Amino acid sequence: ELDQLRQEAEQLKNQIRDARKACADATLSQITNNIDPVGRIQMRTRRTLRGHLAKIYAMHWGTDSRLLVSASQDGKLIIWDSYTTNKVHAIPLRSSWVMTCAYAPSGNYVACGGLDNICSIYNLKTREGNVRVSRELAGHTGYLSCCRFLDDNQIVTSSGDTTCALWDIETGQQTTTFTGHTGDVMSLSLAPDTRLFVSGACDASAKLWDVREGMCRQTFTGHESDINAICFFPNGNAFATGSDDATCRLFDLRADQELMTYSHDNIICGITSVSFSKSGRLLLAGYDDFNCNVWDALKADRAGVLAGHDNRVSCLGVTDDGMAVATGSWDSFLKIWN
Amino acid sequence: QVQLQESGGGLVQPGGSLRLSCAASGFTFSNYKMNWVRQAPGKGLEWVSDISQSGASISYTGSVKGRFTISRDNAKNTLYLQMNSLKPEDTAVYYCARCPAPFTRDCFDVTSTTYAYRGQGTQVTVSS
Amino acid sequence: TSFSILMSPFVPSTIFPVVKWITYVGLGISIGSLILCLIIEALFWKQIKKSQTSHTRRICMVNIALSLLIADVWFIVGATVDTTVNPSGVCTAAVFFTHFFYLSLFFWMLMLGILLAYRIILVFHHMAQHLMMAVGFCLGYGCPLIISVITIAVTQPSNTYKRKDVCWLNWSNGSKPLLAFVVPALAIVAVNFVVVLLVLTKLWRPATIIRVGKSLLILTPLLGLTWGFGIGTIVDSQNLAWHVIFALLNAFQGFFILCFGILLDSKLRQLLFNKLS
Amino acid sequence: SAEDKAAVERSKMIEKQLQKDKQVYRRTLRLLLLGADNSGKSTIVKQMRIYVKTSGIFETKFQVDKVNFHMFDVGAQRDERRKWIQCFNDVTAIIFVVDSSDYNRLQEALNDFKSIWNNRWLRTISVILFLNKQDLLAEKVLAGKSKIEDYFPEFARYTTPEDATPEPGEDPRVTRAKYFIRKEFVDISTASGDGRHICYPHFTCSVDTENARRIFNDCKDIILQMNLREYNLV
Amino acid sequence: TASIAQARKLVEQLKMEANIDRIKVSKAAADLMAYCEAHAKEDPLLTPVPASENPFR
Repeated sequence: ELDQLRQEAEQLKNQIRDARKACADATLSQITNNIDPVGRIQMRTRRTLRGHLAKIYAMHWGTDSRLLVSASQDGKLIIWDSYTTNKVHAIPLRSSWVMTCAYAPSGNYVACGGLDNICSIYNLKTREGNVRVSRELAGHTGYLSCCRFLDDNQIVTSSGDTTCALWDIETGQQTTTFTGHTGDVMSLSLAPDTRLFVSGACDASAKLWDVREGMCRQTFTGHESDINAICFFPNGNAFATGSDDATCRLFDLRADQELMTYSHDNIICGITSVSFSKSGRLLLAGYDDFNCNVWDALKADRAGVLAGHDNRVSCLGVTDDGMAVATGSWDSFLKIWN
Repeated sequence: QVQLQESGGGLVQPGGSLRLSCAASGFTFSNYKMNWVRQAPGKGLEWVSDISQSGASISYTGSVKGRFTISRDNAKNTLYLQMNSLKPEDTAVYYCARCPAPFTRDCFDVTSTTYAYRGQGTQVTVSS
Repeated sequence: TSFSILMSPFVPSTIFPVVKWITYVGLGISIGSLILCLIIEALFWKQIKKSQTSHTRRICMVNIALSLLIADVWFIVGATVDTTVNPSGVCTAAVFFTHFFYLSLFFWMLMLGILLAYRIILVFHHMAQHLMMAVGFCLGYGCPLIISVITIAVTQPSNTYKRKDVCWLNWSNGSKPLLAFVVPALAIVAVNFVVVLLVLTKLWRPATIIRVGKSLLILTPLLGLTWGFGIGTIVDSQNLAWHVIFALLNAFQGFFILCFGILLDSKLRQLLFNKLS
Repeated sequence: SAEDKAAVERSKMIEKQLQKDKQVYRRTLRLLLLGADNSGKSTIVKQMRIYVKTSGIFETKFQVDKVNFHMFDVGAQRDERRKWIQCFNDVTAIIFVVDSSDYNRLQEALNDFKSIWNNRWLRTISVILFLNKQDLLAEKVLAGKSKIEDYFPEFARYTTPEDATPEPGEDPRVTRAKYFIRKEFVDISTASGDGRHICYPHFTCSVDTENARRIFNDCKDIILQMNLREYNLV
Repeated sequence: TASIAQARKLVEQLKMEANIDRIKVSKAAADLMAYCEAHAKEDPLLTPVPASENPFR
């Protein structure tokens, strides 16, 4: 009977909420009310990079902290050196509408995807010295939003057909499918130890997944509209989310609920990208009013503004040693800040 | 959590009148634009009426002009629809709908593909 | 020291105190205004290089402003050097540069006009940036050099290149070098006039009078239709305001440009007022 | 040095190739095609030729008077469209195709047009509006079994504008009906009264051989308006 | 019978997620503060470095 099942679901949800309320004895503000502020944080552009002909959708830093990749809505994928502002590679694409990029931890491969529902894996170290397409992965029933490597042989993807997948590159086939969302899936982030990951999915819900088994572990709620970005805290025990209600929030995985919210009364636009700093004290967010903001993760205050762009800001990244911060917008320029 | 819940419905003879109410929980009520939709036996999802944040902009469909009225209370968080002079071609299931974003004047909220911010619905039957 | 002697073969002295004062403040304001313009065109250069059209338009406007400022300062220099002692030295050199730079001004305006027509008639067309810049700079600063040097070489040895009482070109019953400025100026207005008509054919689509008036009020300072009033200063004596309307209108050229060319724009105003705020 | 010269050489070669690509990119016009299931955008695509499973997008290319056109159709996607629709904020034009022989699938078309008109990322984009199935409308109106007044009451108080231009050899009833249907869309278009983009309406059929020329002329007008706005003459 | 199966799956999932060991919020807050204070003298975007060791200037 449908009604009996729905009533049982409602009862279980009430039990969940009562157990969750019973586990909150204090707030983050009260504990963190006896520390020192970080003060005004000022940054300047050190390098500016040119060459694209249309808007940019994604960037990704390398593991040596010197090279980076970038993808634009005109069918090109460029690999740059940021110490000298040179160009090391330029690759043309087959479909221009591209929405994601990734850079393998060993420096050998790159990947991309978009509105053609296909993931393309490119080789960068051929014997002849020329870039050629090494593999194409097909089987999704909607466009691809993000993709991130694990090693040179395994890769995880998320699409707007409500599902996520894990792929074996050499054979060419799927190996585990993650299903259970309701709307589209917009972002994902991998754990530092590469045994779990988190997904945000455009129905005001977030989920944590276990790679080696294929089931869900926890779900978190609290936002009021679509979730657009996600990332892990450096120790793998927290994560931050941003949405289109103009709010960021922080979630913890052991207490299983929400701790702190970042908002203001003058902010009436959405959020496009989030990222942490090396120690976990600075949280950097990108907005649709042409500039980026810098928050303090324990006091819930604002500490800085980065404001040099002309159009919507779309991508943001911090290196693996803390040195530089790179941002990219819809006017076809990247910028590097320190 | 986002919750929309409906109340009022049932069986009415032709020429009757009745009133449908909807209660909302989990978001700021006044930043949003709201709509009514309905499903008839053997058809798709239609559109009936819509109202804006303050209440000064209202719009209807062709076949309900002169009979149905839309109302919005912000202090008590409620959406109302008043139904007069029913016809047998109004028997259906009725849902309320919220737009996906705040501070905006467009919608994309009739889809069958399990649109998230929609209620469960109430049944209205008009027969002798 | 009237501003009308550029086009005037002969001036009636009855109105002498009427004219001078206008000039000697007019030019003044212009200089200041033009300076401001240049600064702005260098401050926002990275935020205005979007498409080809904005690029070419900005090139033409900055060149017009620069040339006007230089010619004005030379007019001041040559308006306060006495020829009662030195019949040569400065009062020849100054003459030359005055001529040159005024000619440059006019030719740049012609470029702007032609460009606009190329943006209405042939809508599906494209050329390289560098070819356009090359042709523009070779026929904008190129023809004035030829005309100036030929004039000075062909006239100076016989010594009929300067007037007697003021430092500017002469003409009296013999060699008439003044035509080497009046002919190549008027016959650019006659081109630009035609261009204006074309634009009003595309804007009279149907409150329309407001749109057409504002459209006619932005092009007149830049394409230089005011200078046409000198056609009566060459062919009259006093009439009404032939020696005073010309001064008042043509002296305020840079002020008009700064009032309409940059401040009445939409995007640049937003960027400037955001930077200021 | 002796290992930095090669880097500059590679950068120079890459920049040369990028210039050759920019030339080709900036001379092609990109259009987006939108419609519904009962419309005939498939037939319009099939007639615009000479003038992998689970594939997500389709492309078609044609040439009119030595100008190139690219046109994009959306294939295997879900029903919701509020995320990918943003990838089209810089196309020259949208082409909206509507069937006009239903009387009960027209309100949905009106709502979809009204939603495209007012979106934040598509307020500088112009629309070319096609209304297919004119023969069916003519037959249905002359037959007289179905009445438009059951769905749109205002048709009971409508008269053809006296300055109309009916096609020769046409019953006045068909003129009344089709002019009413056109007025609905134009009223929505001019309701905002902004003046930064325009609607261009037309009437077409199943086998007609003039659509590409119509698109050509309308795109010409769009680009002229853009150029004039660049010069502040508006 | 899609609705019945969907409801069964939802109920099984909620039963699977309703019995999980949890801790207080004070412990999580303490751990976050301690981690932040352990790695605070090596964070170059919060404690800047001299210009002779910066690779970007």
